Amino acid sequence: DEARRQIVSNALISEIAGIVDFVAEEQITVIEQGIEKEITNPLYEQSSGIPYINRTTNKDLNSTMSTNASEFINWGAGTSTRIFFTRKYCISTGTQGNYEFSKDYIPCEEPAILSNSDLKIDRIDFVATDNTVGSAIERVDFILTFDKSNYVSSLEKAAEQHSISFKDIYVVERNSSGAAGWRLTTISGKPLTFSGLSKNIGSLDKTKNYGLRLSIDPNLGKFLRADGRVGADKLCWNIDNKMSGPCLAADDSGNNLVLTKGKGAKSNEPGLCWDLNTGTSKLCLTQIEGKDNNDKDASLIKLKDDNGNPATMLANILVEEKSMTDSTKKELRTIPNTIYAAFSNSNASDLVITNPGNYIGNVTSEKGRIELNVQDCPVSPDGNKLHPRLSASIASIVADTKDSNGKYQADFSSLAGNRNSGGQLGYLSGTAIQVNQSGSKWYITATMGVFDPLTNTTYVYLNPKFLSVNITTWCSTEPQT
Amino acid sequence: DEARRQIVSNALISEIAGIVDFVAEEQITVIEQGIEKEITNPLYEQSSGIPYINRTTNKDLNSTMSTNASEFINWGAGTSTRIFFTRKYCISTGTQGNYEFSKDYIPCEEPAILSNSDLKIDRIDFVATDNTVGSAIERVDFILTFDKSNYVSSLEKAAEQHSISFKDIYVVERNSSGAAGWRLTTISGKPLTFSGLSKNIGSLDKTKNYGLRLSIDPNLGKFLRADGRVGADKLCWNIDNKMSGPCLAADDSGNNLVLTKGKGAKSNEPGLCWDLNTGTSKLCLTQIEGKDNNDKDASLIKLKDDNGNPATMLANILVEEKSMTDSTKKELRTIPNTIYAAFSNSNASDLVITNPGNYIGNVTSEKGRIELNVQDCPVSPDGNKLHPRLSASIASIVADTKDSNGKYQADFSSLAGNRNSGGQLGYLSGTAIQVNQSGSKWYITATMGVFDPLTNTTYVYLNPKFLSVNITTWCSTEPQT
Amino acid sequence: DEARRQIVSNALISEIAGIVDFVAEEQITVIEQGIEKEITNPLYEQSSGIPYINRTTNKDLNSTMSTNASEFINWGAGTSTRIFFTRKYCISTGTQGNYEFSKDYIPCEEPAILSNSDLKIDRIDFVATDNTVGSAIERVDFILTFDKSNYVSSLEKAAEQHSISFKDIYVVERNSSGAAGWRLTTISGKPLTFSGLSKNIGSLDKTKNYGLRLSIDPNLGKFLRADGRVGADKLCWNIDNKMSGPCLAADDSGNNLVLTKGKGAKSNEPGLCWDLNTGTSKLCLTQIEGKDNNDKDASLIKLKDDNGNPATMLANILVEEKSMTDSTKKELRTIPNTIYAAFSNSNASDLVITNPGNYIGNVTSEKGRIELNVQDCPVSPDGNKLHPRLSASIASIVADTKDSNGKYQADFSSLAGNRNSGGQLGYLSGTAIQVNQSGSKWYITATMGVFDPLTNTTYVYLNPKFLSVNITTWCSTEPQT
Repeated sequence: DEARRQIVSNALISEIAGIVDFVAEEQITVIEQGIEKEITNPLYEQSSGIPYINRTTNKDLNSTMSTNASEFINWGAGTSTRIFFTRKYCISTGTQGNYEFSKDYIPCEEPAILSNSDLKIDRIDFVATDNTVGSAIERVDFILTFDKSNYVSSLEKAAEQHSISFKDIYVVERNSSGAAGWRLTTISGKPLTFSGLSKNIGSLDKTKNYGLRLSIDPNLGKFLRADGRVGADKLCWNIDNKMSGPCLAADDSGNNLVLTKGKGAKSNEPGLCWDLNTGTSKLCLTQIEGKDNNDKDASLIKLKDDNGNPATMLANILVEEKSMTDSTKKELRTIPNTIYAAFSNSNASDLVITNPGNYIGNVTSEKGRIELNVQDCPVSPDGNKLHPRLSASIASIVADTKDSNGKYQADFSSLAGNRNSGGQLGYLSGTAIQVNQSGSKWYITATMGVFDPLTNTTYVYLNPKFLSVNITTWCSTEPQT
Repeated sequence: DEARRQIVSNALISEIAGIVDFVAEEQITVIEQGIEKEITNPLYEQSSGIPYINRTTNKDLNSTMSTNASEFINWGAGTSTRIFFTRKYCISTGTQGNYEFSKDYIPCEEPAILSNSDLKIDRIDFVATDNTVGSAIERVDFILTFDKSNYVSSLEKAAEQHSISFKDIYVVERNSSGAAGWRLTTISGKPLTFSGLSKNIGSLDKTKNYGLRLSIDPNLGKFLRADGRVGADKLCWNIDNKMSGPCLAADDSGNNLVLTKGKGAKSNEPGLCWDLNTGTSKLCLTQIEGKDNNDKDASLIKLKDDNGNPATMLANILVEEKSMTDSTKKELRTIPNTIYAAFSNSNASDLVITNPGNYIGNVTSEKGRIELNVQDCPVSPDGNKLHPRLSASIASIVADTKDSNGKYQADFSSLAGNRNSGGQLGYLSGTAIQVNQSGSKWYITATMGVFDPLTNTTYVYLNPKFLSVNITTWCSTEPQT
Repeated sequence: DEARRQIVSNALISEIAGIVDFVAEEQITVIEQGIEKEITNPLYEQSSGIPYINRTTNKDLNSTMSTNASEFINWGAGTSTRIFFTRKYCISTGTQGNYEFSKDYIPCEEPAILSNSDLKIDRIDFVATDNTVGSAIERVDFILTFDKSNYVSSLEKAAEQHSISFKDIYVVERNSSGAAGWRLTTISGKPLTFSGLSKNIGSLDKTKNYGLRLSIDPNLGKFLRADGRVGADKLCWNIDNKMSGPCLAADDSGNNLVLTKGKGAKSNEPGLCWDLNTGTSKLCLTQIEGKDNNDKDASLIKLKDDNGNPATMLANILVEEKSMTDSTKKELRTIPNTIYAAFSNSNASDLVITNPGNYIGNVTSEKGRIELNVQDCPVSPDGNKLHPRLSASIASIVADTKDSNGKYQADFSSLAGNRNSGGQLGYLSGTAIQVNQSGSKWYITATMGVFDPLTNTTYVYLNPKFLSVNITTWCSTEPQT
């Protein structure tokens, strides 16, 4: 059953990857007196004891495997070896292991499936680069015992899922059941690699007990590469010769890189910054603490200079909110613009609608109208069509009437001078302000009703200079009238 | 001609860098069954054949060069060697090469200039670190044949443009024209490096054919450095022991770092995030799909929490848009503020302008005026001077008149209580609202015309408490009146 | 005194780290003809002279130390050695050193404290990996002379503050005062490491002069690691095989990562970008030059596409500014929304307030009112409670009166059709518009005063369809009325 073999293989590879990870750290983080401390890996201390100082010397894959139990490392049932590669406080009272690793390289408890699986790790060989005590390790060999090729495929699959690979795979054999009995299987004196196995399966003495030796190069993929072919678990930056700066790491989604504070931060406010190095502050997008509308803990981003003053972003902004009507639909809007403008009819012939009862509005063409180009809306997500919007609010309005010379003196075309001509005022009936649009233009027009008490005459004015408005323009998922 | 030699040198260095890149990848990406797969480089497989398993053993730069064609690799015209270092599908039907590399290390076709240039690669030596089959390679030597010092300068120039350097450069010679004939040129038994060449050019036997051996250390600059002195082509992050997270790489401008999704993303929405790790969501700036105003494909950035709700940025915002007037000029604006305020004249002596025909406005000093500090505008690009802006729109307005006690009861100073005092109302003539500014203050003032029908009296009021406005403030490249 | 010993140890470690940094750069940056140039470190040139080519060959920590002054490097007072590891232009006229390093590995002047401290560097051994001239260096040994264990603790403390560690520490001795006299102290022929020192202090011949040999592995922590355990000083990206792209480095706070332009940038506008790779522009947040409100040099961030057009961010925005009142307090606001709406009373029975003098407003329940859900405010920093805000500005208003059929024809419910029904207009007295709120609702109501000249009748209208408003909604630290 492939499924069964895959589960065994996944557990085997997890063990293998963890042991290799440990070998690949010459400096390790442990807990002493309740705090993290860097120490030399006991593997690489001249004064360490068994099993940390154990080395084999078969640098050539084809050379004789060690037969000496002080050189190879016995593994699995009946051995105590696991305690030296797992945390001291795997149990509350502490094991005989001397190191509280800050992380687990391998689980405290051996994976359950491996307690009686057909394939188990029987022995580990730390191949030394030289003959010194605590020597560097240039290869890690795992001898897997078969409890009597399908497995190689599932092992390779598990390996590729774990960012490791096998330097090679050899067939090994022993005459009995001892860890010291293992030796390379040979064909005419030539050690048998798995690649040569299909061809030579016929001459394989069935009296032997067989196994596989899996070789891992602990330095392969250990370092980040100029060509980018090795992934980073994280990357942290230095300050003053210490790894005290911010860190970047991926979350589980595959989309996000996450910035967190460095150990050197007196405050917890991670920031991504830009610097021109041309004499002014760098600008940072920084995460700071805040509170939500229910006074619950939250955070936000702040764009700031080094004095902590807000800085500027040039961008189109969309804001999303629940519709304030009975709708629970969400709506989008942009930042508005505001324009001050008066209508522009000035003389009686343009201003006065002489038969207002019969008059029909031609807003696209009326004299004195306010006309504007329809804005282009910015990009929106999905899903959500934005409409150009325009509103007009009254800014000044007077019931002007003809003066002695039959002229209208009130004029609101310039906000700074609206009071400058008082006008001859009648009684206001009010104003109707209409906004219309084509595909490309906004049309804003207005009528005003005025009673002239001097002549007892009722007037309707079209687009008068003595009516001005503040025009608001924006884009929204909420449509225009 | 330098220009000619530089072009040859650029092509030579490109070939060299590509071969070295290949050597420096023990694990490579190939295409099999239409998909990318990681395999061991055939250079480092015990079962590979010629030319992948070819090694020389001259680790010392001064030791004898190989004379054995199964050790060195013959290169160039008359050899088939290029097919093993180029893609199988360099031609549609496939070459005899067995590997479809996912990328080209060197071009399918040898650079045209090198077909008959004065300087060509004649032979390549993969110097083995040990005597095993598929041994690691600690040096790559390129023997360049001269078809009869200027070139060394252009070679070094080309090398520096390609992030590689020469471990050393030796003069080599042969008596005839065979690739196996090359040997180190010597001066009194001492192999001649290019640095020693100027001094010893005189004793150089003119009967020989000469060449240069260029040595490259494939591990030099291979890995990213703690001190930052090696550039990254890209950097990708891991998830669960796989290189499945997001990637960062530069675009061609030299200004931009670009974030793209990882192979593990179920969606394509790359994000840069901040995390306080204090119990609430991380915040992400994420790129999502959208549509532009013409319904064409586009994208945008979304600041969101892990529930996908928009999050908050504290910042000054500038928005750019085409002027909605006939101008095609672009304009900038900021986010406005809104303020509710009533004018504040309450009693008759302050309110009534007794000789309105003669009265001249003193807006900087008039009682009841609305006065505000002029805002500071944020930073703007270039190029684009921002002006403080202010507008006022009518929020409530009534034609109040004196009551029995000669008082004005209408009062709009508090929006929540505007209807609370009805007032004794006359007929409205309207209002003129003016906005003025000094360098530091905004002045908002107003006159209102009212006819009192009870006493048949016409009034002009100054800055009345029964006129209120919504004041909008913002900054813009569009100037104030 | 610990404090004294710590200061000596800090200076010793600084010297050590700098020398090791130099050893760890095979390619170095120097200044020649006024510009930065990469060259091979003189340590690794076959043609270099003393002291660069000096090597010892004791690869085994326990093997005999060199006695040859052309192998070890004499250090300190009486030697000239420092000039070869410091900049040529440590003095203006230039030293006899041949290299202007672009950075100082160690200070021009030896740290003052080390001129007569009890512990000094007496000698340095560059342990060669092989027997070639300019060989790579696999270990750097520093022999520290005691001028007659406390120091080991302070040395280790200084080392951990500098991202370096000791491979080991040995006790050494000499019979006299010569740099060539040093040898490993032994106990029964076994070289004495510091770890064994406590046990064996008793048999230590007091006639000798003692010292400590500190061994550093120059490759330990040299490269960035897949597991993220080595910090980066900086990281720069490549373009076209050159380290020409942008760089990231931490500032001194521990919170910030800073992006700066690459050497390949023709402009100085560093950007962080997102790319979907789905056929449209990548989006970049780019830093550009600008000017502040006083026309002083500044910068800002611009969100743009590859054509340089502003792009879109979906987010909640907070803007901070000084209160424009006498307050110097800062205030926060959000981006407003705008809504056009008319009140909705249409027939006389709803519209006319028949006894307006006695009528009390019931705004939560009045017919024709405008009612909206109160918005939720976004997250705010600290510190700063946001309030929902709402204002209303007049958009159209007419003094409508009953027609022949006793109906009111004026209707502003649709902005695009406000002029469509003219109405029968009286004289406007004005309008009082009130805004109130519960915890969950906004209530907007209005009264209008109108005089009907046809019937000489004075009217007060409630929430009339011939009054419309533009409603602005936003959140602010400035409270609502």
